[PDB]
Amino acid sequence: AQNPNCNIMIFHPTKEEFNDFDKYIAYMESQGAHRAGLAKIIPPKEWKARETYDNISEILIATPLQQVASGRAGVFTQYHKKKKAMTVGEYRHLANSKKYQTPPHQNFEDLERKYWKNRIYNSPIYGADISGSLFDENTKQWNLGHLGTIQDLLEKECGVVIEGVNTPYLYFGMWKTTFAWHTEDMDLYSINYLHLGEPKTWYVVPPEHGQRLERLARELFPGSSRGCGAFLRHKVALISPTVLKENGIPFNRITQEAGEFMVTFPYGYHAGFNHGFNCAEAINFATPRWIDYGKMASQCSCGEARVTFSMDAFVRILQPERYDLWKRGQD
Ligand SMILES: O=C(O)CNC(=O)C(=O)O
Ligand SMILES: [Mg+2]
Ligand code: NI
Ligand SMILES: [Zn+2]
Repeated sequence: AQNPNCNIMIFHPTKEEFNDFDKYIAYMESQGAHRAGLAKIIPPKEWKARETYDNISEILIATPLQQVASGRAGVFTQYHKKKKAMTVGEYRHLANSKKYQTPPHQNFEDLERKYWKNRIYNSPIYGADISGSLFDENTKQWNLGHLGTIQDLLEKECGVVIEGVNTPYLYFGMWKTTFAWHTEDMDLYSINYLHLGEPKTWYVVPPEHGQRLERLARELFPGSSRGCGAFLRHKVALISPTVLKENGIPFNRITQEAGEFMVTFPYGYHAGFNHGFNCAEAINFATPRWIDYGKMASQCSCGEARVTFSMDAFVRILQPERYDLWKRGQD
């Protein structure tokens, strides 16, 4: 079995190997990359997502989210308070202000220490889930706006034609902005490209050990667990690496820098934070190997998780028994 310790693998495709997205994902899995839950892909040196970022300040963040924490430093939840719209130019200025800017630090490890020590005492503002793309239309390789759609993959594998579309989303982050422990909707893959700015640190649990993380989460967030049998779908709970180590949960960590892709694999729980002002783009995708994960994916039916139009069909076709109850949650 390849990669039996479930380490995060890093890949350096040639420009030739960068032509066929599906084939390269299948290559990575042949080397065991999926066992980690997360892989890094460094694009060939000849490749670029677009010519410059010089003209992005007029993008609108219509609903910036202030991420308010509750709990203790290593075990907390966050809630998203909606703020007034601002442009990316305004947001970048805010990120760079004395109140919100990255503190002086020695290196990534020192910054990670400061994050876990101090995150809960601040409320950084996150521009999340903004439909759109920063890939130039002329970028032909690994253009997250030109991937084959999950609906087409389901059709190719299973023969069923369904409604729905699949488009990318932009994330504008600042110091301490945080992504809570989650898997993707319907335990899909995700791909994330860090277009610009400061790094993003990731933590990941191997898919084969995901239930260990869930069990811990039920112990650490006991009221949330009683309210919903899939409450990590709410995307609000954080557990530090120290806490994960104290409870024996297998995980890995890696820092993504500007110009790098990360791929999350089905049922790979991940969480992380941004080091300073940055802009990422991400999208879900599927492969044939995903189908069985989609069939087994947990679902939130308490009504909190409230997700896209396109997830309807996935639940309807892959999880017909659940469909009824899940849709009660979504209405
Ligand atoms: O970058 C972020 O804030 C969150 N991204 C992801 O969870 C992802 O790409 O799957
Ligand atoms: Mg602009
Ligand atoms: Ni994700
Ligand atoms: Zn729920």
